[PDB]
Amino acid sequence: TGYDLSASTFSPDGRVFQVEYAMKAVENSSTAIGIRCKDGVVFGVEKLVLSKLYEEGSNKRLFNVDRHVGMAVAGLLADARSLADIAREEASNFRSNFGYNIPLKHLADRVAMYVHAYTLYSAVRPFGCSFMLGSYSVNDGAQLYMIDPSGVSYGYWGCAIGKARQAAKTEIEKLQMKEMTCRDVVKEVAKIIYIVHDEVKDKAFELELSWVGEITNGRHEIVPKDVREEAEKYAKESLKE
Amino acid sequence: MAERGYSFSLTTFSPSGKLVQIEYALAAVAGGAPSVGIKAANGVVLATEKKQKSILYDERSVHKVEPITKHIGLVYSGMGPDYRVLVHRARKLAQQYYLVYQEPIPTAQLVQRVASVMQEYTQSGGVRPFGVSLLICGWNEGRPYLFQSDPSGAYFAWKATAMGKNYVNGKTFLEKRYNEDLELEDAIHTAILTLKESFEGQMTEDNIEVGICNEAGFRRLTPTEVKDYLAAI
Amino acid sequence: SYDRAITVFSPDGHLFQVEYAQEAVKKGSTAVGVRGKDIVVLGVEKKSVAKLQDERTVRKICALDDNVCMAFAGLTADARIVINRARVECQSHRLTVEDPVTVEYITRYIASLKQRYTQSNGRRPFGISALIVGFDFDGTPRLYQTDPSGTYHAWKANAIGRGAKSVREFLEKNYTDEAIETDDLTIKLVIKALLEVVQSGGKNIELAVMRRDQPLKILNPEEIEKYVAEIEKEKEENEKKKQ
Amino acid sequence: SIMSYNGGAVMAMKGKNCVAIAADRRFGIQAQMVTTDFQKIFPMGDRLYIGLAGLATDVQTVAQRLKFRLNLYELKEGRQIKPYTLMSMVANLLYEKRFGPYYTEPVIAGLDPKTFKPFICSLDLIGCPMVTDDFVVSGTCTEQMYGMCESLWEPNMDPEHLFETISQAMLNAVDRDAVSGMGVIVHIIEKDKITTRTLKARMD
Amino acid sequence: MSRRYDSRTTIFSPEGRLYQVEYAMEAIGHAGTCLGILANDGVLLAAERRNIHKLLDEVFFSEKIYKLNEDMACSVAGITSDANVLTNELRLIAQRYLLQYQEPIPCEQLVTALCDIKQAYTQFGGKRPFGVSLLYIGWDKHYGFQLYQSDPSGNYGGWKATCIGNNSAAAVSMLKQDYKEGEMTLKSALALAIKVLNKTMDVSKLSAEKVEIATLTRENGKTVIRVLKQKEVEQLIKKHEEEEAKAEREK
Amino acid sequence: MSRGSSAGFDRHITIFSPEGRLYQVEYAFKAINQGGLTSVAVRGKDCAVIVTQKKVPDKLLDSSTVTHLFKITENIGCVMTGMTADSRSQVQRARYEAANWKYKYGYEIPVDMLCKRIADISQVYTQNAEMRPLGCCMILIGIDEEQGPQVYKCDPAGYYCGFKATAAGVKQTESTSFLEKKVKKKFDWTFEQTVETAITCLSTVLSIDFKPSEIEVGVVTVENPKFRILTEAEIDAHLVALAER
Amino acid sequence: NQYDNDVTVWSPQGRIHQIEYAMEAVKQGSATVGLKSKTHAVLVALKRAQSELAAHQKKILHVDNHIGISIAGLTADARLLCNFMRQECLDSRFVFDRPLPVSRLVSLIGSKTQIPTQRYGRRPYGVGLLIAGYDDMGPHIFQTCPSANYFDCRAMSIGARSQSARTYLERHMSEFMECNLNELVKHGLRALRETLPAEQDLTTKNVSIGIVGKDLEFTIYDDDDVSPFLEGLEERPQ
Amino acid sequence: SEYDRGVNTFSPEGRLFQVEYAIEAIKLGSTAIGIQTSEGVCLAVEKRITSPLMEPSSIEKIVEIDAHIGCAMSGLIADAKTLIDKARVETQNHWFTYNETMTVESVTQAVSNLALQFGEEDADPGAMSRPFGVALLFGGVDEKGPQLFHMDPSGTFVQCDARAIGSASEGAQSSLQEVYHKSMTLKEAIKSSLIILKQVMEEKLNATNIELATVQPGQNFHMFTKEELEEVIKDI
Repeated sequence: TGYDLSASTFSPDGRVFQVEYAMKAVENSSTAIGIRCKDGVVFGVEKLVLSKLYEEGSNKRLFNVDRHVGMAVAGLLADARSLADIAREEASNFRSNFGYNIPLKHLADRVAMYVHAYTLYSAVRPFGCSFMLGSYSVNDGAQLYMIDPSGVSYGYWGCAIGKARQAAKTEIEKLQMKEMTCRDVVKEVAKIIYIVHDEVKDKAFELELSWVGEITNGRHEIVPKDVREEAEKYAKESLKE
Repeated sequence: MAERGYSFSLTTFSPSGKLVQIEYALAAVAGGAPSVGIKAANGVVLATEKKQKSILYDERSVHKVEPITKHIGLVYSGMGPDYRVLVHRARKLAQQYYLVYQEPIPTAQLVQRVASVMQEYTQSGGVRPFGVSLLICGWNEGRPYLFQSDPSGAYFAWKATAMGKNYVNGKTFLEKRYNEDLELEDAIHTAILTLKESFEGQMTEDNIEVGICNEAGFRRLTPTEVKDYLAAI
Repeated sequence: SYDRAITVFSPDGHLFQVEYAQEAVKKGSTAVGVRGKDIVVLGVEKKSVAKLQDERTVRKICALDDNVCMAFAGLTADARIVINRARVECQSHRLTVEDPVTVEYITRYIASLKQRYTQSNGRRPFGISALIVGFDFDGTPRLYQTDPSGTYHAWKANAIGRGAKSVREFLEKNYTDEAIETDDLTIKLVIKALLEVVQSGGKNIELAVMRRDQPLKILNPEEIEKYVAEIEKEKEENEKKKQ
Repeated sequence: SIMSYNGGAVMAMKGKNCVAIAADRRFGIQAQMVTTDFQKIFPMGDRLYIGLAGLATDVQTVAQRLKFRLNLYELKEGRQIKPYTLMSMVANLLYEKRFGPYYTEPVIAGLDPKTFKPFICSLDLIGCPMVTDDFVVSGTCTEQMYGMCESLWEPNMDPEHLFETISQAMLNAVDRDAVSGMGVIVHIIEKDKITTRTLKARMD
Repeated sequence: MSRRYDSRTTIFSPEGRLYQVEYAMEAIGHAGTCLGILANDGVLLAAERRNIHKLLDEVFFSEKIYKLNEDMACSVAGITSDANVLTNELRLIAQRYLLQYQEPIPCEQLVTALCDIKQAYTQFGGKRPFGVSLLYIGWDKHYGFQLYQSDPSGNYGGWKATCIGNNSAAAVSMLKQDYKEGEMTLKSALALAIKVLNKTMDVSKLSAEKVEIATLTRENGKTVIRVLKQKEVEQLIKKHEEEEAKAEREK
Repeated sequence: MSRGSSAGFDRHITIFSPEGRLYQVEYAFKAINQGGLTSVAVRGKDCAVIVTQKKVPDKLLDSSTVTHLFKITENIGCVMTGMTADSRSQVQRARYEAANWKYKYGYEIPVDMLCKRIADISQVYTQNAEMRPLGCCMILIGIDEEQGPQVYKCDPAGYYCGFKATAAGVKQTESTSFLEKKVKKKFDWTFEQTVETAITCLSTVLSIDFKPSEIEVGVVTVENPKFRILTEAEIDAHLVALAER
Repeated sequence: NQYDNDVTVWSPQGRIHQIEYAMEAVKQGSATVGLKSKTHAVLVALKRAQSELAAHQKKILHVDNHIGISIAGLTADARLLCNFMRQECLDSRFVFDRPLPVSRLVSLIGSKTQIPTQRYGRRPYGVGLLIAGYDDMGPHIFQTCPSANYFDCRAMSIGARSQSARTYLERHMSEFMECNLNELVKHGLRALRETLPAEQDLTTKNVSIGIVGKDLEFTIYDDDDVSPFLEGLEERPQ
Repeated sequence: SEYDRGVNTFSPEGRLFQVEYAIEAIKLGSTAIGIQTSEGVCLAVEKRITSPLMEPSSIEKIVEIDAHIGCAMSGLIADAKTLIDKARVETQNHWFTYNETMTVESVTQAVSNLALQFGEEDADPGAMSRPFGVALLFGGVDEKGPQLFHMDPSGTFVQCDARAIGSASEGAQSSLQEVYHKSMTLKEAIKSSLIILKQVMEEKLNATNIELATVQPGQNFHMFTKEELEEVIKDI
């Protein structure tokens, strides 16, 4: 009875409904997945093409937030872009102050606390996006973190966010990703994305792919065109039985 | 995130001319643990009950009778964390007074400054009034002082008073037991008896906290001294 | 730091806070200004006489400068704020410009202050209307009216406050060049206009007079009573001789 | 140099149950005398006085600001200020201007309210208090005043001996200073009365 | 957010009224009675003591009467802690004027400064108004002895005799009937105050511990402000009782 | 006024109800239970132990990052209960407060002082209307040189206290009654006995036999004041010892 | 309802209603079309006259020598945003002595317009923009929205009745890339004409054309410079 | 009732509520007419005097912004005061910086930039709390010739050949549409303005009920004296 209007108000059950409504905004966006293998992290996004008038790569949901750190988002894209700017600022300030690349766990904690700061006040609105941060280094290994609108940050071996995240998580569970390399994970990621897409509900989609690992010398980058085409062909073949 | 608080008052006048938020803070005070103050001829006693809700609580960890200076003591009835806020503010105000005048703050002056802070919270933007009543004791110019400060910011000077649960009956008991010329030991006995009137269950040296102010200053009674006094009763 | 919008537009195009400030004005005691040839006269009703009140402390007519004075209707404390601001403005104008203000200048300043309070965050409009009279350096008598909205106009004669509609009707039926030919006739016109709404027949009237080059003058009760007796004598003469 | 711009001399002295405070009366600018009745000793209570030497503008400013604060104190607390409390208040006022100091060196002479024990003190321009039991001096001829007071002061003087001692000290000290003098005013504070006198002095 | 929890303290009502000011005036009407009477040789305040309880410690100076500077004093009705705020502001204003001009502040100027503070709370800032009405008594070299009354709205006015607080309207009727302008002395003014307090405090009989009386007079070019002792008020009440008894015997 | 009375906005902002209650603070206390977990802290004669329930529903979640045990300094540990992001913000604040105390005063902050500081910070949320209180509870353990092991708990109301033993979360009432029974029959608690008491309290109120991956244990001892989290091997050794008895 | 007044209030469905209402503000405006070839970017704006005696409202604005915009929605918000974009372009030319790349400018716009969607007492910008630019990456058409989302487009139309224009652009998008400047402008004009009422036709009074290109700084054609582009247009197919 | 929504809330139709309400407020203003010809711009406003005791010369609904620019206002005149002061300051600033006269369009643009600078949060103290309730007609002569611009509280400004604002702006606008042709002379413009004002005014139209001003190439802003007003009105 009027308990769901501000993030500074608790419901009688102990819930903050504004944060839950932001989470609902995330649950309506399209699916992004991240998979952490033994030598890297691979991100795959199902980017829905709403208009054929759009260019390729418009409204991309994969970001480079640092040389070694990539970002996969779901939810309100403008919120996600502002959060990517926040993450870039955090990484750059860390390098300026402490003189080396920010560890992924520290960047995830900093951005998650920034996100949580928007769940306490009536003067602001919780972010309507969740995202994954992926990184690789020789010293720290491969790391994959996920942050939701409430500000909770967790490490994962595989993660899915968006409309079909439960089916995507089920598909991810069937993978022995701990011993796999980035090369075969990219195919597996493309297959999972093609599986969870609904052609009736959504007409067309581009498959955005990126990775970071020893394959890229610890640099997050878009997966090259050859590997992407091979992965798409393999996923399309797996769809047919 | 936005650090701007509300700038409008949360305590406003009702059509009948009352500030209902202050009356509700007083209701919170009236639901608090009983507190008693008695001003004897040579000192003041402040006695409160601290009956923990379990034996798992460490009695010695938290205190309800607090020193403000070497000569001023505090006790409260109401909401404990509000009390901690006011204790910190009172200590800072006493220190600022000492820094300006290089003498310990008179009890009445400190009471006035603390009451001013409480009034500020009755009028300023985006806050509720404090939900505590303070009993303040002090020794100044060879003289004992006992004051009560309410959540509105009004303060009164008392010879003996009670706050918290059953404080009307405590006041009746005090006014039919209190007399002038009383000594500090007899005032301690009377304060413990006033607590005993509203106490539920057995009163032990750990169930209650007692502070005394005399010429030597203000101090909390150790549980051994309280046990001696309880044995005398 | 309180930054609420208090005066906002209503769906019909109205500023309700300004209308409510005008309703606050309509509850004030009546004030009448008449602009004559050589004189400007202000007159204020006293809604009640407490018989124990120091009169000097509750005057509704005050001097903004040597050549400018004003009466008001509405909220007394808002009027005090506005009057003090106008006095500061008059002194600063005497400083930066080596001449006194025209009546229209200080009227413009007061009106713009009121308008600012109708369109700024965290404050309500002033609940007063003002009648400002005076003389310019040319010796021209000037009478102006400001309202809570911030609009101001010039008048030959005007009335504000409660019962101002009947007083304005009377002034429209009565104000004439012949009716302001002498100072006494102008004063009698002001008192007659006030008598259209006041009770007890002239004990509840405070009257002030400004003449060219002369400071503000306040009529003591003896002069007001003498003028009232003159007015009643003229009434009796007209009634008997014409009927 | 700045402290000597207007000249001036103030002195306080302790008696058995009494205090004395004396000041020169000249107001002048460098070598030129302007007036001969400039007030340097201000009452801060029934039995409490403060004398100010230094820049005349800062003498007046500090006296007025101290009166501000003292009036507020005595309204908030329904009592008269004690001399030690007044000294602390003056020191706080002076130290608030630690880097922009007032150019005055106050001297405080009084009796304890309700006790009537003599109190004298002096403060430097940034408010470092110095309580003594015999005498305090301030101004442009402190060396001469020290000679006179160290020679002439005795413990437990009755008010008449105290008046003679402080008078001779002030007169002979300011006779030997170019920019002080043109008359001396002495206040003797006892518990039951205050005596104000002007001394016959050289006017050159 | 702010908008839905904002009480809107400083806005007009549809009738042109300020509701918070009116409710503060209701609060004033609740509080203890204060009375002010001006005579030819002084002025007096007489306030009903609402802190009456046997366990209350004796008050230091006075419960409701505050000295403001060397020449002025005031009495308060309404919210007590708001009155503490206001009396501190008044003392500060008087000392600021003294610092600026090296003369005591005239009474009306002090009242006007405080009333400007009150009005500012009525117009902007979104805060609730002060729930205090004040009576001021003073002397200055311009107008001699003066009595003033100020409201939470910031309105003020000067009076020969006035009353605020509980039963103030009946007290004002008594004052209108009984006050004699230009002929009051402090003795007759004190007698009138005792009679008015007798009528206004209808439930509780006049005893010296239920009332506080302060007089402001001039002696040797100094202003003397004194709260009467308990025995003096007892004598005044005894004299009033004798007057009433003899007036009954005549009738 | 009447029981459970409400007037105005007392159910939405931290203002007093007619009975003098703050409903938003009570709702924050319910927000603690929204997390669904339970933690227990027990004080020994030479040690303090915190044992929290660890739940990882899915294998996709990196378990090493799912912790409610944190170290505030080298010598102070904490277990958080309730909303996870609120808990982590409070942990960050506690670490900052401890570091600043060491910097300003030149010695490590005592546990009671840190608990009191956090409690003051949260009382501020109970008194200001524009922000909600945090929906989390903090339990701190440490070793004071003068007084031995220390267990302190602070809650959303701003209330804090020292405990001989305490619990937080869903089943904290049952846990408190169990600990009351254990502390009434007072016997000298060694390190092993303290750990077993905490673990058996959690296992008996949750009505499940534990596994080394299902719980998290942190300890401070007088011999080794540094806060340390037991590995799964040490926890399994303790669990075996508890199961055989 | 209780969820549709503040931009900081999430609805129970995961939507923000004030943002959607600002989208409606954009949809109320008159149509405008933007398209690009390999070498040119063209904005064609259908201007509306309030009265018969009023000039048609300006729809195409200069931002920089290589960037221009066409606006739909609240004109004053569009002027705010245009001033911001001009200041960014001048900052880039001052600091780096190079023209600001178009996609970086669009990112700055998105960042600036996202902020008021999260802060209490703020509102979204009620303006949609078509941004035509040319830089090292060639020609660019961008679309910015009140939601602060932006799109890189082959072609786009916004404003009232823009769906018909979008259908025409869908049909001839394959042709656009190899068109010469006149043919590209004519494609844009036909798309804009598809949004017109039956009685109304494209005239030199209600058509404005902005062109940017490889060797062509951004140029606006309003009344008489439009006639060479209007000449040669076949009658509406119907 | 009026504090439920903030001042910067969009309606479901994409309009700011406060701007729409200010637009509605302008329909309560007196009628003003601007006509732009090749020989100059004419502006005419109904004064709408309420009482015989009011001095009509104290009503200023037409003001000089600069020697070459005049402004007619409708709606809430007190609101128009600050906008006009801003326009005067901007013209003088432009003269100070560039040693030339500001064009009518740039002055109108500068004034229109203020229309939507209102809000409650994220504002300096004393910032505008609501939109202005005025509609303005700027008539000027610049290098582009004589121009007439209309500005409304939404902040939209448009060039106009002829326009009416105020209470009777619809019927007056329809009359303007039949009367106005491009080659109209300034005398014909003035006569047609006065004819339409006479048609729509509730009172009879004399030399004291109206204000009329013209700006011409080579002649400064000129407010018609009452003798000139009677010269024009004598044959209507």
